[PDB]
Amino acid sequence: VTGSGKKPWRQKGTGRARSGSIKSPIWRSGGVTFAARPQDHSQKVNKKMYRGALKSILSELVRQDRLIVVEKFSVEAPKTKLLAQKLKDMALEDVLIITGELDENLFLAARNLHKVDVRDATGIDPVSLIAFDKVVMTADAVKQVEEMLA
Amino acid sequence: MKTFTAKPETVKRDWYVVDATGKTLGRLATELARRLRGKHKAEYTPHVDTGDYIIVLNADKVAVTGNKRTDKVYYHHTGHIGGIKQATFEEMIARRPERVIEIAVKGMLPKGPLGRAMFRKLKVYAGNEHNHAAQQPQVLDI
Amino acid sequence: METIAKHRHARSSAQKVRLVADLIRGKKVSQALDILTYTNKKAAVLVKKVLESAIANAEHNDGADIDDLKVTKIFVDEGPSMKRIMPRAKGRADRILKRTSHITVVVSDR
Amino acid sequence: ARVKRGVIARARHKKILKQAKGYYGARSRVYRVAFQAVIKAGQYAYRDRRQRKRQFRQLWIARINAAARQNGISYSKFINGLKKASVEIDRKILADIAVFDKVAFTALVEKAKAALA
Amino acid sequence: MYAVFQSGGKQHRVSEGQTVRLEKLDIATGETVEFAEVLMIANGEEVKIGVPFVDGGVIKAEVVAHGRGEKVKIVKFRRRKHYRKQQGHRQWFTDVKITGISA
Amino acid sequence: AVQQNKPTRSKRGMRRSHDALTAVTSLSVDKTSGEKHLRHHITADGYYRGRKVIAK
RNA sequence: CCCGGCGAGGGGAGUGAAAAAGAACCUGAAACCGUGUACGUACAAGCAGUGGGAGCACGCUUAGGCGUGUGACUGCGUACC
RNA sequence: GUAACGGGGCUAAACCAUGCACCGAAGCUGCGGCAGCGACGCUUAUGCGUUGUUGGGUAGGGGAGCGUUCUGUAAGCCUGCGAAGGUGUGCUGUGAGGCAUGCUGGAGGUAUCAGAAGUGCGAAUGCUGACAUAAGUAACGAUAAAGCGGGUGAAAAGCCC
Ligand SMILES: [Mg+2]
Ligand SMILES: [Mg+2]
Ligand SMILES: [Mg+2]
Ligand SMILES: [Mg+2]
Ligand SMILES: [Mg+2]
Ligand SMILES: [Mg+2]
Ligand SMILES: [Mg+2]
Ligand SMILES: [Mg+2]
Ligand SMILES: [Mg+2]
Ligand SMILES: [Mg+2]
Ligand SMILES: [Mg+2]
Ligand SMILES: [Mg+2]
Ligand SMILES: [Mg+2]
Ligand SMILES: [Mg+2]
Ligand SMILES: [Mg+2]
Ligand SMILES: [Mg+2]
Ligand SMILES: [Mg+2]
Ligand SMILES: [Mg+2]
Repeated sequence: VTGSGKKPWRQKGTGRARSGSIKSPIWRSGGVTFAARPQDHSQKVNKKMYRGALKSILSELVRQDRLIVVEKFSVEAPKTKLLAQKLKDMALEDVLIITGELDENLFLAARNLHKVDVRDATGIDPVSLIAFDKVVMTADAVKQVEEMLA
Repeated sequence: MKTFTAKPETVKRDWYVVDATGKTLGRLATELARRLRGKHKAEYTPHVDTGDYIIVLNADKVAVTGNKRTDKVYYHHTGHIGGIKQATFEEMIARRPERVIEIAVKGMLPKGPLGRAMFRKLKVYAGNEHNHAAQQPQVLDI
Repeated sequence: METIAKHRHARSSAQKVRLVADLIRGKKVSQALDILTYTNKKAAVLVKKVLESAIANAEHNDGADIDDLKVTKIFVDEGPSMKRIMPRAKGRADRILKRTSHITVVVSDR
Repeated sequence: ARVKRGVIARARHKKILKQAKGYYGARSRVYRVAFQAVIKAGQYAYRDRRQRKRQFRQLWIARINAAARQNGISYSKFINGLKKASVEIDRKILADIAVFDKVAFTALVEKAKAALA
Repeated sequence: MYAVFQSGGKQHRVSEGQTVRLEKLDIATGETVEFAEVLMIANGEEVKIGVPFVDGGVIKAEVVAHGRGEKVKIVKFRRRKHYRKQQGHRQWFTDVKITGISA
Repeated sequence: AVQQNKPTRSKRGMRRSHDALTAVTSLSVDKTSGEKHLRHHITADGYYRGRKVIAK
């Protein structure tokens, strides 16, 4: 804290109380007993526990039939409106739609669609698997998530 | 349904007359005091003065036991200089006898404000008659 | 009709103004004004001026008729202190508070 | 996450000052004083809950005696009597009949006096 | 015209029409308990349990709402000993009306 | 010498039990001019017992 | 517009959704100071409460010998770290 | 200052001996209740009529929880038909607390399950600020000294003549 080593007032004599640094954490302006530093909150996670976790959550998606696999989910051009259509058509609003190799238009669509999000198979993460009402997933991609999880 | 309380405004009281004459002061005081305090009825309420007004009589003739008459302590202090006066029992029967019985039952009633009131009910007298005919005092003993 | 007048930030303690104020409370506005004129405290003038302003307020802004008025209500609360220092012996500096009041007078005919 | 502190604090002090109403001067105005004031009030009432039960019994006994003694028997014997009285059990509190039914009481003394003969 | 009876662990002087608070009492809210061991009854001329309990005196009452008394605070505080605990306790009670007093 | 405990707001009160001013009561009106005035005193316009004294 | 020292401050008027926003201006706690009302208090002695408890005052329900405030009198009782 | 029975007072209300009542504690019993640790009988994602029993406690060990900020859940939910906060009240919890609602306020607040902590204050002659006390007391700074007339002024001992 910006200040000086000088001791505010003597030890003994002024009827005051010790004092020694105008920066005492107990003093007003200036202090902070265990000041933070920037820190890294990353945690490890074993590999076999990450893969183990995913498996555990797919299985549950499936058990709640939130997992709805299709052959080929895709759209004809980068137009959210288009996608929004298909979704309305399929009875969808909150969705994952994890596709095999990811097209670009379907990523470009969906972007502004907020309750929806598309991923390529190898992308797929734990929480977003859980975060949505249903997750779609194509045959194209299951074969992939298969290999992946082994 | 809580236990009863005498109530200062409804409480009865009653007057009596006691001849101190030959009675052994202190076995007398003891009674005056208890009756003085209502301890004989619906006392049953120690915050309320339920005692009877008792008028004492012929205090000077009160009786004592042992050598007390000539030898009984009787000290007090004027709260001055080094002011500790003392008087012998006979000395006190001699000047204002009333006092012996008073100072007596006082020491037997309780403490402070209440007990202090209880004592006003007691009207002593050195002589043999008293001027509270209107109160129609009924005689009693111990 | 109530109608009132007050002096806020009056340069007197409060304790002192109250001393005068209690002379007046609940008096016939008339008898009030007299008790004030012949009271030698500087608060007296401070409070006479309020009473007056207040009576005036009554007659001009409301029913008026100062003949019936009473100081039905008078109380003075304490205003902020101005804060000072008193150079004193041996380098010691002393506090000292210049104190102020808010006088309130309420006059009516009931 | 630096924490405000204060509302949860004003909650507490108020909680205590509130339990301290009617207490004198700072006892009822100033937290630091108010607190120690509540705590003892607390400790007194835990003591006095126990006490109360003593106090009344002694009230009762006192007045049982007044009454017994008025019918020409000491409290001590009167109780003994009731105790021998072909069993015959009956709270000291309850013997408030003493005040509110002087004839039911003399009854009791008689029953008692008898079982003592 | 009253009588006395053991029912809390405590006893109670009571007359018909009169409500009393007893300790708790399973007896459902509206039914009728019957105290069949009364230790005294009285009019102008009365009946003490020569033994405990007057020959054939009974007492009848209808329970009439169950409840829990007003909370009370338990404070324990040992000065200078870094010690204290506070505690809350309430206390079930059942209330009966008293129709009986069958002499 | 200085106090050992702070005096209660009540003792202040009691100490001040005598601080009250006394209102006058004792003034009168000049038989000849409007003029209220303290007994035995000149009225402002300069009267005393009727008879305008002190011309100022 | 009015009181006032062509003051300080104030009362109206008016603006404004609001001046329970008027410039010391969002909210506006606490210590601390007042005015008003119920109750108590001028024979009473101590950590100031707590247990019991009259009376007064206010709410009760058509009484029911209850709620709230106050608290004469009385048992017990030497703050906290 | 009685002051070497606690006091009054006592010739027993003292001592000794025998006896029978009684009072007397937060001990023991009674009625109701909660919990920790065991284990019957009814019967297991078991709690129970339950049932035996235990439940003072500094240092210290162990267990179970309240509440605060911030992330997600939340583009949900509550909210100008009134959020946060402030102040009452009511009911509830063993407690830390919770919930409701009158008043004030006038724009924000978030269940739940989880996640992270600048998470809880009465004391450190603690830090800052605000406000009491003493007290309307001390004092108003060289004991060279003032008096009156006129003036201005809302007011003049203190300015002006
Ligand atoms: Mg800093
Ligand atoms: Mg790796
Ligand atoms: Mg005593
Ligand atoms: Mg210097
Ligand atoms: Mg404001
Ligand atoms: Mg008196
Ligand atoms: Mg005193
Ligand atoms: Mg016994
Ligand atoms: Mg006991
Ligand atoms: Mg324990
Ligand atoms: Mg134990
Ligand atoms: Mg917040
Ligand atoms: Mg603090
Ligand atoms: Mg501490
Ligand atoms: Mg002076
Ligand atoms: Mg002084
Ligand atoms: Mg002086
Ligand atoms: Mg002086």
